[PDB]
Amino acid sequence: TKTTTAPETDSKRTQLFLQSVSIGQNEIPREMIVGCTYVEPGELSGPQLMLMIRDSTAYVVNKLGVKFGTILTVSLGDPEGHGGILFSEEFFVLKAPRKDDTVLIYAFSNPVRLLKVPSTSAQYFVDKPPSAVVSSLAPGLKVNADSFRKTSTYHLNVGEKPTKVLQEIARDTGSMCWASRGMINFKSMEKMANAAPSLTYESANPNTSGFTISQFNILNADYEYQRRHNYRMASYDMTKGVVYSGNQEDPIKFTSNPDPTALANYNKFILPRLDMLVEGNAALTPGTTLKIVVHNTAGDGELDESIPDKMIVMSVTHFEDRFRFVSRAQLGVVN
Amino acid sequence: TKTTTAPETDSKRTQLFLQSVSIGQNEIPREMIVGCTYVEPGELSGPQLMLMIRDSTAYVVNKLGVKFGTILTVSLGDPEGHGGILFSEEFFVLKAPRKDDTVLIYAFSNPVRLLKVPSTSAQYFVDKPPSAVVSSLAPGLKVNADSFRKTSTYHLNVGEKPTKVLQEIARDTGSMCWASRGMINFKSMEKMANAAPSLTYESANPNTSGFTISQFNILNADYEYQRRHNYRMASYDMTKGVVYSGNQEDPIKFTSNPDPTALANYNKFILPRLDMLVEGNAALTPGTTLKIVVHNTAGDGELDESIPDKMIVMSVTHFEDRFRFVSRAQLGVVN
Amino acid sequence: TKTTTAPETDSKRTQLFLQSVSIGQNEIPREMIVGCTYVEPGELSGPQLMLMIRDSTAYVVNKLGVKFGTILTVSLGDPEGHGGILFSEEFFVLKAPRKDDTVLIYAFSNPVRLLKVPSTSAQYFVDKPPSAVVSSLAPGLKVNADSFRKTSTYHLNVGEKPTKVLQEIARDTGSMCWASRGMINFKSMEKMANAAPSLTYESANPNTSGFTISQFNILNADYEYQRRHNYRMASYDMTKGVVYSGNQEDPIKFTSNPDPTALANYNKFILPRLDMLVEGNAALTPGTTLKIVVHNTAGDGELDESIPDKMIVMSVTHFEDRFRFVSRAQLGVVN
Amino acid sequence: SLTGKYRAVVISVDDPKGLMRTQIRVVGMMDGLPDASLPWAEAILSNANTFSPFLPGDKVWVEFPYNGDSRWPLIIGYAQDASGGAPNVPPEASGQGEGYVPP
Repeated sequence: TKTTTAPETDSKRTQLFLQSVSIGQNEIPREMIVGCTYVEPGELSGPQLMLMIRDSTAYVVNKLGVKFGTILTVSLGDPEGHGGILFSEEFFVLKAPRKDDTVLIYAFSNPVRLLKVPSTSAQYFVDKPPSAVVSSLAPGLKVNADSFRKTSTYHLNVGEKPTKVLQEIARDTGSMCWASRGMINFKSMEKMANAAPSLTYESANPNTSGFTISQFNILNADYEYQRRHNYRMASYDMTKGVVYSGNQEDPIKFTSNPDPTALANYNKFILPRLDMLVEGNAALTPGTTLKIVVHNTAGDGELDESIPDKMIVMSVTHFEDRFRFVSRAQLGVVN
Repeated sequence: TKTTTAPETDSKRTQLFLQSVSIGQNEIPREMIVGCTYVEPGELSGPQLMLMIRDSTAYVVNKLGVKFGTILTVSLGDPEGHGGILFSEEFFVLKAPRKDDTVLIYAFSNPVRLLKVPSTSAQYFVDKPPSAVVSSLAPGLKVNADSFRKTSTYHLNVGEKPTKVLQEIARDTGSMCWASRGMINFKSMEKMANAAPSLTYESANPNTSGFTISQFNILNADYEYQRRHNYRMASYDMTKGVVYSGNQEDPIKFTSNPDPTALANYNKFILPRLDMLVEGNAALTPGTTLKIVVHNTAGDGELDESIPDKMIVMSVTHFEDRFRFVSRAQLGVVN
Repeated sequence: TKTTTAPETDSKRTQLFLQSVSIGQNEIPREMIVGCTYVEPGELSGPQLMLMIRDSTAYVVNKLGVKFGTILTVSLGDPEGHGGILFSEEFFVLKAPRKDDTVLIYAFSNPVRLLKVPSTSAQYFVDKPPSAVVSSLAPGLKVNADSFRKTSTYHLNVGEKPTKVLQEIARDTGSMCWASRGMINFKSMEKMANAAPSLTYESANPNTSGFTISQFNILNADYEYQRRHNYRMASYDMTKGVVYSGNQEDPIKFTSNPDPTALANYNKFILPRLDMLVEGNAALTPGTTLKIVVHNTAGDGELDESIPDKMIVMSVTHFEDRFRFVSRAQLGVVN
Repeated sequence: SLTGKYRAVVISVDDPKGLMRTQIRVVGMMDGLPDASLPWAEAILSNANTFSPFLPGDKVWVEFPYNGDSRWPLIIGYAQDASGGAPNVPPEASGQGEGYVPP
């Protein structure tokens, strides 16, 4: 049995991003952790974590026994900084080498780790709505969905991860997936283009009422990502013949599912445009829409028109060292 | 419609290698370009270009609109240096990221870019001479060929580049291909071994009447390239049975075309031997034959016999920074 | 004909690891060699060698003619250092580029080089004991084996290396292979776990009677290697049906050989745990079992329990520069 | 993705849509599934306008031609097996038993 206990009163200290780390009901002293890297991706690759812990006395691996299968209780938040959010999650340890009186811990989120396990036996869902499939595959997450229309058939073979079927569902429905902070998310691509922004990020403006960007990267390679999606889909249906979908002046490519709705959404994605580095905002999660204003720092203060007004967040990386808390994001536009 | 206009009289300045860059009828000031890298390969991978342009005022990408599909008019030459040649070519831009108040432009040659486009519909040439196939595939280049003997059949499927068929023709005929300076070249391998040199390159000789090599690399790995061509070809022909070609003591390998002339030329190539760096000669193009003399710089001035007398140029790279113009070449010998 | 001659009396000098190098009956002066790297792996990838020879007068490649097919006679040993062993081997040169008045020679062991040659014609062994197959494939090495039980059938196709069949035999028998110092070795995995150690390696102990470790690496990633072997084997047999072997709660995977003894040994291997760097011991060969004791260097001198008492050597690398002789090893445990 | 051939057993022949298909179960991979979830397979005919019936319990070779998709299998032909101690061909052509005795 597992008992839910109250937090202890001996933890009087407040930190920047990483608040406390515990193994069961025992606490690793926080001053011993010198690194932290938390990554929230924009697809079903799950949140990741990496901790660098200074261990000169041989205590973390020797006496605590940290190896494959150790469950960490990590409290992450920022109740005083730019974004006052606070949450708790559980992580599953994959490996932890020890070098130079230091230990590097590689961890994966437990609810997604359970989704990244190869299947011992095959499961087939015949003529089931997508909601039942999602609930049966991942019965531990809350479902946030708005783009489920029809019913279809899905197959999960032996040795395949359950994440493959979820990604196939996303492709067939035309939505964006990411599992973070106890939820699994399906959000349509057509409705994302018409969403109002929530935050404002400005550059070269010191009288701004929003936040500030310190470094940013402009990507002009839009063909690099559109090259793979420039095809005309075709497939065989036993009662209709050959079914086409897409443009008329592109090369042909064959798939297997002869479903017009699934064929229509086969070529939808998000095109990355910009990478930026800010001063540690913990409210930045994938799916967020921001307003970006960039001024030039020489010549005559001309605005840069090559950066669109509204952008969507795709990937977020938070990083804390022993002195500073930083965030990095990748922004994109719906095709 | 397109109009052919006269050059302007405001361009009074002469440079080392890069003379002028224009977008349509407007000129980018030459002093703003700080890098230039022009590459002429020895196969049908086309000439390439890369320009680094300093843009602190946000002018190149913002107001000129440089992205996928921009056509640049570039004038390259060296009318005063070691080789007095001058020519003009057009380039097609693929991508142009902007970092640190700088823009990096990646361009491809337009006549070859048109040859590197996937085919929307399939074309088959049944019992056609190679000249008709080459003229129909690339109707914009002058053909320079000497190794066409017979007629055969070629196939170009959906989604395949037209360059594949040209490379297959080269392999079946036993020649060397490269498209540079408005021409497409097919030159036989057997006649290249008996060609007289045109230039002389010497090392450790300060009284030479030719040019001088400053750095060079000796490659002794002849097995690394001969490993892939050490096979005995075999194929099936419906009226003859099994058709063999090649040596008698090598392992067997199956192909599909049962043509004795095509089978005989399947294992011909050029073996690289030497890499060298010289002081910016603009007359070095692939297909050139040079005479190389190398003296030793210690002991007793003994000649190096490990470098053959006559070599062929395979790849050429020209590079200009804001102070110096340099060239690099790769030399080889016909097997 | 080849004549066996006596060593010359002009070689009065004794070195650390590399004693002498000769090409036929002529000697390369030893003071000209500035590098040496000898590698003994734990599988049939053969011993390797790499020599860096200073050649400013153009003598090694020019007048001696060192290229593909040169046979070197190398005397390696350590008759005075930690391990007093001495032996002679022959090496086969693959390539030797020359840069910056220096030559790098890449060599392979001749008895194993003959085993890494693609086959011109196919050989099949029908119902033969493994000893006959090993003797016929490699008739130049002494066989050291203890894990041959049954008889079976093996196939070697055109273009395949003879090493593939030997590795298949090792997998079917459940043993460990490595060819070093004139022998080929097959040693069972079950009997290796019960072998007594021969040497003792200690850390943080200056009053030890054995040797000393200067640097060591702890690997805690045991899942990285166990991931590939977590399967339940199945195969088809015409007289029995479907034959299973292995666990009961793992995913299924199909192979072809329906032999229960071969199926049982399909998932045996050695799990690496530790890497260490010592002061040049020439007695360290794969297959050796050592006793390892590690003390902590801070806190209270606590022993590290995360390192097992007995370990097996998997890979060994010896390295000599112009001042120091060093060894590196990789240690592991039988699953 | 599944690319090669596989051994299967015919389950049923009553197609709810009527496009002359049969239900199959691959031996080893589709073990433990209810009979109501197994996919329906089509066959390669020998000639034009000919139909060869399938009975439950037969052994066949199955391959997936549509990009390795397991939802649309294809039946190639019958398979040999000797799990019962004798081959599955008539005993007149093998010699493992006594066959038909005409009057």
